[PDB]
Amino acid sequence: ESKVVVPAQGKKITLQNGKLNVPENPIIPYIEGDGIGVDVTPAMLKVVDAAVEKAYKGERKISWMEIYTGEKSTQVYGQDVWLPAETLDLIREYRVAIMGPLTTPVGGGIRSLNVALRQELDLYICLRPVRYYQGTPSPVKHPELTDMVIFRENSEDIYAGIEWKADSADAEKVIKFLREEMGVKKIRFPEHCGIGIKPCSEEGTKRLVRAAIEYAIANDRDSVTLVHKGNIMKFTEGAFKDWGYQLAREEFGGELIDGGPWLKVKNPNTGKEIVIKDVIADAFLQQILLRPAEYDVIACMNLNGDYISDALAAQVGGIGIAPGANIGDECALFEATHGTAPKYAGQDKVNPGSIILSAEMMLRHMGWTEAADLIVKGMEGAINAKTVTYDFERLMDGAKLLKCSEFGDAIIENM
Amino acid sequence: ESKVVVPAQGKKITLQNGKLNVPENPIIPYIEGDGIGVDVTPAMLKVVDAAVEKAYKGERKISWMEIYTGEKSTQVYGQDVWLPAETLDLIREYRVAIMGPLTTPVGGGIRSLNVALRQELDLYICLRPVRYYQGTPSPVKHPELTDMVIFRENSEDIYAGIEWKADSADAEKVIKFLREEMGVKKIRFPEHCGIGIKPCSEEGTKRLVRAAIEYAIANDRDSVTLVHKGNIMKFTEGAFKDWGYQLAREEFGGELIDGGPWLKVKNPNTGKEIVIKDVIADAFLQQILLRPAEYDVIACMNLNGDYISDALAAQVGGIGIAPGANIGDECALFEATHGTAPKYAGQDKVNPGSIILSAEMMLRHMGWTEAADLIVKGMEGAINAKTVTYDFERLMDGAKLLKCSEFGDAIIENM
Ligand SMILES: NC(=O)c1ccc[n+]([C@@H]2O[C@H](COP(=O)([O-])OP(=O)(O)OC[C@H]3O[C@@H](n4cnc5c(N)ncnc54)[C@H](OP(=O)(O)O)[C@@H]3O)[C@@H](O)[C@H]2O)c1
Ligand SMILES: NC(=O)c1ccc[n+]([C@@H]2O[C@H](COP(=O)([O-])OP(=O)(O)OC[C@H]3O[C@@H](n4cnc5c(N)ncnc54)[C@H](OP(=O)(O)O)[C@@H]3O)[C@@H](O)[C@H]2O)c1
Ligand SMILES: NC(=O)c1ccc[n+]([C@@H]2O[C@H](COP(=O)(O)O)[C@@H](O)[C@H]2O)c1
Ligand SMILES: NC(=O)c1ccc[n+]([C@@H]2O[C@H](COP(=O)(O)O)[C@@H](O)[C@H]2O)c1
Ligand SMILES: O=C(O)CCC(=O)C(=O)O
Ligand SMILES: O=C(O)CCC(=O)C(=O)O
Ligand SMILES: [Mg+2]
Ligand SMILES: [Mg+2]
Repeated sequence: ESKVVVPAQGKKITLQNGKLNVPENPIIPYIEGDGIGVDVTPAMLKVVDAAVEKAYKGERKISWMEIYTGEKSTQVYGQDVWLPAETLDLIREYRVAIMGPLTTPVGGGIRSLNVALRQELDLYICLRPVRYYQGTPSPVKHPELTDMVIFRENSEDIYAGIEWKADSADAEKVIKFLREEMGVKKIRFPEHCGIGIKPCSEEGTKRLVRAAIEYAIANDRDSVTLVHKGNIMKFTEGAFKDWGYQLAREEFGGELIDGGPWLKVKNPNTGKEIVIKDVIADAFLQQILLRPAEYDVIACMNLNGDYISDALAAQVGGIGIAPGANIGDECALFEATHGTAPKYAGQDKVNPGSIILSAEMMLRHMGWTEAADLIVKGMEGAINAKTVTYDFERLMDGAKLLKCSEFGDAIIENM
Repeated sequence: ESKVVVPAQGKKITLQNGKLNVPENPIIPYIEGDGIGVDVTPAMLKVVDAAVEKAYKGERKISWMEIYTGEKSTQVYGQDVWLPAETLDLIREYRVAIMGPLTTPVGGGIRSLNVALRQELDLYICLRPVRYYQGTPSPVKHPELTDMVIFRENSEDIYAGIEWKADSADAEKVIKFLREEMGVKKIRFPEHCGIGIKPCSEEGTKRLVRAAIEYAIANDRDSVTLVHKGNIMKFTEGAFKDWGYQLAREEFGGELIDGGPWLKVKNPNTGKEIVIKDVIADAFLQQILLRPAEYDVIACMNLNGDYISDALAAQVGGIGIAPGANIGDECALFEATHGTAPKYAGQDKVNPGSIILSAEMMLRHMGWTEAADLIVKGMEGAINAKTVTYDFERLMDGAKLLKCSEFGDAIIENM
C-alpha cells in the first residue's frame, strides 16, 4: 500500500527523445535523508522555492513530493523496509529527484542504500563539481586555483559490494578456489581472512569516460585527466586508463601529443584543443594541492573518485560546500558529497550549502538556469557577508555564526 | 656468479636477541634506484658520510655495499634479471639497507619490484613520518600543524597483485565461479571485465596495529587513528578497524571512552592517555587538511596508506621531503615515499631530501642518533637559507635554485 502522496497540482517531467520536457509545475521527488538530512533538507526546499519564485515570478513552481528511504522509510512502511520498491520506481518515473544523506553501518549491518540506489537505477555517473566561492575560508593559500569537475564511475569497482566475512564458509570457499584452482600464492595469511572482489569492465569504463569528454566539450574545458592506480592494479585501474584513451581516440578523434600517451581532442564547437592525460592516483593527491591549475575535468573509478571528492572539497571550504549528482541514462538523483554526520544531527548546525548547490545543479539540469543563477548569487552574497555556519566560521576571523536554517535565509536575502 | 663486492674493511650488523648489534664499521647494502635514483642516491651517500664523519670524528664509518635491482640489475646480470635472488639474501643477511626508487610499468609489464621486495622479505610495516621543517614552502597556511606518522600495512590488500586481465581465460574462469558458484549478482558488466582480489587478514592487521601502538608508546604520541573504508568494504576495511580496536583492548589494556568505540590506552612509561580512534578514509582526507592537529599516529591498509602518504606529504612541502622505511621482524629497507619520476631522471634536479631523511631514519634505527641529528640540522639550515631545489623554489619568493647535488652540499654546509 503506497504511502506517497502525488501532488494534486503538478505535472510529470518526461524524456522526449534524449531531451527533458520540463513543465512549469514539475513534480520533484525528494528524500529527506538520515542524520543531518533533517537539517539541510528543509533549508534546501526553502531556498529552492525562493529562487524559483524570484526568477520566474510565479510562472513556475515545484510540486515537491516526498519519498522514503532509510530510517524514515522504516517508520512509515514498518521495520525492515529500508528501501521500498516504490522509491526506485518513483525516481525512474519522475526523472529528476534529490536526496539527503543516507547512513551506512561500518563493519556490518545493511549495505549502502546510496550504492543500492546507484546500482539499482544504473546511475553510472557520479558528477561532482568543485569550485571556489569567493570569500570562502580555506586552509590552502590559493583556493581560487581549484576549478575542477569529477566524473566518478558509479557502478563497478571494489565499491560494488562483493565480499565475504573472515572465517565464513563462503570466504573459505573462495580462498580455496583461489589457492587450489587459480594457483594464487600471493595471499599472505589465508586463515581468518576477509575477501573482496574488484571488477572493472570495458563497457563501464567507456560510458563514464564518454560522459566526461562530452562534458568537457559542451563546457569548453581545458583537459580531461584519467586518474588510476594502473601500475599496481594493472588489469583494473590500468585497464581503465587504456580504455579511456582508446575511447578518446575511437570516438572523439583524439591524437597523440608528441609520443603520448597524452591526446589532443579538438572541440567541435570552439575548436579548442582539449588535452587528454592521465595521472597515478597517489601522485594526483599531491598534484591537486601543488599544481591545481593544471587540472580540470577528472575521470576516475568508484573508490578513487570518492577519495578525490573529499580531498578536493577540503581545498575549497570542505564538504559543507560540495554538491553532486548521480546520473544515468533514464534519470538523475542529486545529493551532496557529504554523509549523515550523525554527531551533529538535529542540531541545526551544518552547512546546507552542499545540498543547496546540488539543487542548483538539478535546476540547471532542468533548464531552469535563471533560478540556478539566483542560488549561486545568494551563496556568494551570504559568504561574502561573513555570515556563516560553524565549518566556515572556525576558519575565519570576525564572522557571524549562523545556524543551518539561518544560513538558508541568508542565501535568500542575498538573491 | 655473484657480482656484488663485499667491502674489505666492514663488519656485518647482527641481531642479538631482539636488539641490533651495530659495529663501528657496519656494511650497509644500498640499491641506487631507477630514474631519479641516479641523482638522489649519490647525494644521500655524500651527506650521510659527512654526518657520520662529523658526529663521531672517524670513530665510525659506513662500508657501503652496492646491490642490484631494476634496470641496473639487468645491465649487470643480463636481461630478464630484474630482482636477483642474491639481493633478497643480502638484505636479510645485513639487516639494514637503503634503496632508491624503482620503476613499475602501468597496465602491463613486470609487477612492482618494490612490492616484490616488501612481500618477499615480509617487511609488513611501511613507516612514513610526515613533519614540517621550518622554512619549507607549502600551499597550506599552517603546515606546522602537521606532525604525523603513518603505519601502512605492507603485505596484503588489493596491493598484493592478485588479478586477471579482461577477456583472459583466467578472468572468465573466476567470473564464472563467482557468478555460478557464489551466486554473485552485483557484477554490472561480466564481459570484458578485469578482476582483482583484496585480502585482509586478522594476523596481518594486528601485527601492523601492534607496531603502531608500540611506536606511540615508545614516542609519547597523543593518539592512534585507524583509517578505513569499513562502511562500504565491511569485511576487509571494516574488519581492519574491528581487529585494530580488539588488539588495543586485548594487548594494551585499552578502555572505552564514553560509549566508544574510541579507547584510552595508558602509556606504561609516561602515563599519558593515548587515544585510539578511527576515521573513514575519504573523510580523513578532509580531516588532515582542516583539522591536522587532531591527528598523530596513523594506522591503515596498503592502498589507503599509499594515498594518505602523498596527500600528507603535499601539506608539508611535497614528496621531495618525505622519508620512509619498510620494516619487518628480520630487517629494514629504507627508501623515500616518492618514485622514479622518469621525466626528470638524470637532470640533477629533484629534491634528495626524501631519501636523505630516509637515511636519517636508518641512522636512528642503527642507534647513530648523533649523525641523524646532524642531518636534520643540515636540512633545516639549508631550507632556512632559502637555497633549494626546484620543487621548493617554485613555491617561494627570493630563493636561490640549487641542483640536487648542490642541495646535498648545502645540507653538509649547515651541519
Ligand atoms: N552520499 C552519502 O549519502 C554519504 C557520503 C558519505 C558518507 N555517508 C554516510 O555518512 C555516515 C557518516 O560518515 P562520516 O562521518 O565518515 O562522513 P560525513 O557524514 O560526511 O562527516 C564527516 C565530516 O565531514 C564534515 N561535514 C559533513 N557534512 C557537513 C556539512 N553539511 N557541513 C559542514 N561539515 C560537514 C564534518 O567535519 P567536521 O566534524 O570535522 O567539521 C563531518 O564530521 C556513514 O554512515 C556513511 O555511510 C553517506
Ligand atoms: N617506492 C617507490 O619506489 C615508488 C613510489 C611511487 C611510484 N613509484 C614508481 O615511479 C614511477 C613514476 O611514478 P609517478 O610519476 O606517478 O610518481 P613519482 O615518480 O613519485 O613522481 C610524481 C611527482 O612527484 C613529484 N616528485 C617525485 N619525486 C620527487 C623529488 N625527489 N623531488 C621533488 N619532487 C618529486 C614530482 O612532482 P612535480 O613534477 O609536480 O613537481 C613528480 O613528477 C612509476 O613507475 C611508479 O611505479 C615508485
Ligand atoms: N605529451 C605527453 O604525452 C606527455 C607525457 C607526460 C608528461 N607530459 C608533459 O607535457 C609536456 C610536453 O611537452 P613537450 O613534448 O614539447 O616536451 C612536458 O613538459 C611534460 O611535462 C607530456
Ligand atoms: N568517545 C568516542 O568514542 C567518540 C566517538 C566519536 C566522536 N567522538 C568525539 O570525542 C568527543 C567525546 O566527548 P564526550 O563523550 O565528553 O561528549 C566528542 O566531542 C566527539 O566529537 C568521540
Ligand atoms: O554509501 C555510503 O554510505 C557512503 C557513500 C560515499 O561515501 C559516497 O559515494 O560519497
Ligand atoms: O611499486 C611501485 O611502483 C609504487 C609503490 C608505491 O606507490 C608506494 O608504495 O609508495
Ligand atoms: Mg564520500
Ligand atoms: Mg606512493
